[PDB]
Amino acid sequence: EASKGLQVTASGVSVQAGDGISVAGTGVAVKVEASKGLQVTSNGVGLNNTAWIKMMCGLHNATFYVSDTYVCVFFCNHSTGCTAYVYGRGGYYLSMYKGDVKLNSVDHNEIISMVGSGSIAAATMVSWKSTKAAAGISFKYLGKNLITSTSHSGSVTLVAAP
Amino acid sequence: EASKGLQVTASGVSVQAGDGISVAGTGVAVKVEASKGLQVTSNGVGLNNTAWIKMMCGLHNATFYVSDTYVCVFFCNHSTGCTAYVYGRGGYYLSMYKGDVKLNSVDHNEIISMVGSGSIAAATMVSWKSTKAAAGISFKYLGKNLITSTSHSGSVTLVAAP
Amino acid sequence: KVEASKGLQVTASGVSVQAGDGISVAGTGVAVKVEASKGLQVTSNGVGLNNTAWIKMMCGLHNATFYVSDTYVCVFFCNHSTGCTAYVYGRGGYYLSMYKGDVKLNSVDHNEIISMVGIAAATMVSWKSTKAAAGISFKYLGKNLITSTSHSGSVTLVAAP
Ligand SMILES: [N+]
Repeated sequence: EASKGLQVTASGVSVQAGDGISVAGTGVAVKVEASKGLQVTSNGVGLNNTAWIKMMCGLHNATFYVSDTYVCVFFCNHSTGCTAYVYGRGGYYLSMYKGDVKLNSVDHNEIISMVGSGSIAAATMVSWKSTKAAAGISFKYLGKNLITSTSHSGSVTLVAAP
Repeated sequence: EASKGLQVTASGVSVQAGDGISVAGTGVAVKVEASKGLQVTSNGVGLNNTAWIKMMCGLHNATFYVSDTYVCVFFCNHSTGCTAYVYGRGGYYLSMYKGDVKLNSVDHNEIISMVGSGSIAAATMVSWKSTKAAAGISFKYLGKNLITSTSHSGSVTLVAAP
Repeated sequence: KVEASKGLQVTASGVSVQAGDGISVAGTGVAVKVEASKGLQVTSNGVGLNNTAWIKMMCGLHNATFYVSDTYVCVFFCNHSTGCTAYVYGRGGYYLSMYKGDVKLNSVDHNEIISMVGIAAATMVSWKSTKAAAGISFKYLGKNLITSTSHSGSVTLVAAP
């Protein structure tokens, strides 16, 4: 007869799926939970290409984020507003100029930066004294780079942490 | 005949558990290794909520760390002492002032920071010339933020990297 | 003789477990199959992250297509415009020096650096007209805050995982 891991029903003998496992006519497979950073293909189980977002939200204890080709931002609500930790992507960094980082269309307050040559400075922590991060709120920013004078003007919306 | 994936005892045919798999009367499940960043629920396999710690320890090749609601820090022992890489959490950052970062009650020797307006500065690397990181000793710090002038005097105990 | 259903298959060798995505089936039993290049491992203790998964995470963070890593520094390179810009993290207590001749890609000196302030530690480094590619050289000087050690290193670029 059948015992551990197998079961008998009207359909005959089958493999009984437990936690992390799917059983179908396509075989016994690993089941990955959506939004927890893994994928599974015919090559096997692995990290997906956005697992790093969950990691950075954990790092900063952020509850909302944005990510596009040129910047990502991890927002923490505290006191009367929000402070976010910024990482450049694709070669870009985030401008620290007065009008260049808006949350819910509100201009930022204090920024902490890293420093380049001349007047170059890259925003790494950005705060809004009286504006909160929330899902669906707009984030409008200007990114810059060190090769050309091109400014990247992006408008995206906040997403809840995974 | 029962063949690959199955095993036979006097009690019948069962699924044989290989690496990463557990088999019980309740079925075939994924087995995750405790300290390696994954979890398994009825919803499937995923990263757990502290996998980011392993990632950051790997990033800096750190052997000890701390994490609380205000800050996390990753320590590398080298020469006669140690150097730590600092990340703010929850919107906070670490004061870089002379008496504001202690390891085992010893004041730091050197700090590298990111810079804000006026005297605002956030510690990003902190070094002690002759104090070693080890599990069970205290890290004391002053957390601050960009919205209010409130400070948090914190104390958190070092833990071995996972 | 047999009435087999989901998860099982029957061949001339008998009834066996049918392997789907993420599963391997052998005489040693049913095991998890990890995609070895995507940061996971499987041992007798179970499935977990391997010790280079952090590199995949950091390439994702910066959308980098090449990197270097040694025990003193890691760098994540993004090709854009006519050149390359890289994001820099210290390792082992070290940091990347920001002097003019201290950071070369394919033997070419950088054009711009962004840094943290101490002493200064480079966090972003850029080359106007040099591209990142696998196998080319990254030559740098690493420093630390305890001693005056000058680590002159040369390391080779690796394709992002
Ligand atoms: N990470």
